[PDB]
Amino acid sequence: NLCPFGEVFNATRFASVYAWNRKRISNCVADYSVLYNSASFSTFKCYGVCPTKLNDLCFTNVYADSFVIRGDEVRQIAPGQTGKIADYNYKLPDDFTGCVIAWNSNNLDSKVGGNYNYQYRLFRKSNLKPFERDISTEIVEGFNCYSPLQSYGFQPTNGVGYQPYRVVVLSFELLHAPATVCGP
Amino acid sequence: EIVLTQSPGTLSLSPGERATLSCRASQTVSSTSLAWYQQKPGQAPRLLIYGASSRATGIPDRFSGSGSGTDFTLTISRLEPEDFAVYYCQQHDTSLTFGGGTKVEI
Amino acid sequence: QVQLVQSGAEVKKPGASVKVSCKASGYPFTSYGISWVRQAPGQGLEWMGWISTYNGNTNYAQKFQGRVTMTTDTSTTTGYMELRRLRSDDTAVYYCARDYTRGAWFGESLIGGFDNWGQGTLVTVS
Ligand SMILES: *[C@@H]1O[C@H](CO)[C@@H](O)[C@H](O)[C@H]1NC(C)=O
Repeated sequence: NLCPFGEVFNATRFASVYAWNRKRISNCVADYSVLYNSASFSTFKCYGVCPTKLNDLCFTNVYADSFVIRGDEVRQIAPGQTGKIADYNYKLPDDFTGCVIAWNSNNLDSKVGGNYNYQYRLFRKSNLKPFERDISTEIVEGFNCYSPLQSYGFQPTNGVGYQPYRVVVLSFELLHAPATVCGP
Repeated sequence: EIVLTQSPGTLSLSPGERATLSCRASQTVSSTSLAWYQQKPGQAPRLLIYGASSRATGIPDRFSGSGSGTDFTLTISRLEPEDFAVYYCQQHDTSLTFGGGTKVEI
Repeated sequence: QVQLVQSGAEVKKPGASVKVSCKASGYPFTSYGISWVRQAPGQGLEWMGWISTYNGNTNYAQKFQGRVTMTTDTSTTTGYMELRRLRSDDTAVYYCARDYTRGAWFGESLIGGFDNWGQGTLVTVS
């Protein structure tokens, strides 16, 4: 039984950042070389773990989070980082043990005139905790009253920093329990 | 479900000539859900292009395609004796359906 | 390499059922779903349904609802489809193919198509 990595990476539709998706991988063999040696990714940085040693490690759970953000927002998907995405949409903790993988999706997630299906959270009273999700819609708009979510300007003719990127984050969990996922 | 119509019905072309096959959807279809197939007489259908721009393993580089919105195209840069077959467009954005199919013959 | 193998031609009476097998090898069985498509004489490709080899979940075309049952046997890496209440309009060649349009575990939509098609099984109703 092989882990359904392709089912996550080769998906037709990704979730917006404020409402990021999560799936749990367990009870399977995890071949990570299919991701590490892939030329389709622009980003593949691991924290707390070496990307070439993954096939020799066993975990109790592997969690795959996915969302779409701008190119210039990719740097905020990391430990110790701050910003509108890091603080109000998707927060990672200081002692993360996982890998962040991202690639350009300009030819999938944009259209002439701009694709505004994806939106990001702009206003919040406070910052998010690690792996917290907030999809509330609380502000009538008016003077000093604003909608919490702001649409993205994903146009196909935008510069690289403003193009859409698909991001998948693989978090590695080790409990006081027998591992369920091992490499070859 | 989304209706797929292909045109022209039948193509009459010599070997060595270029061919273009069109498929028009009644509804918008994402490129991620659009594919093309080829069927030779007496044989099962074969996947040629998946995602509307990526070709299946074993498919010659003379086969390509692209599209957006409701208009997608399959292009054969040069017709070989082995390229004369019935081609189909398929979508799985809503349920899963196939178009009527288009025949290319000498 | 990957190959799907089906049974030979069958002849059934009206009202009878037909069970068509599809033996699949050359790949991890539980990693890919199985699709079924039929082609009547002079016609195009008509989708019947889809089954996952991981959790047994199915997805059928409305046209065939109530008449088609799908199952899998992991130990022999073989899929099966049964078409019940055969009519004169059900004469066709029934094909199996290896699916990558729907996820086997979660049922998500994927970028891909049907490949490694079998030779097809001809079923005649008379
Ligand atoms: C995604 O699909 C491509 C073929 O289109 C395949 O080469 C690649 O390995 C798949 N990705 C994963 C993680 O399986």
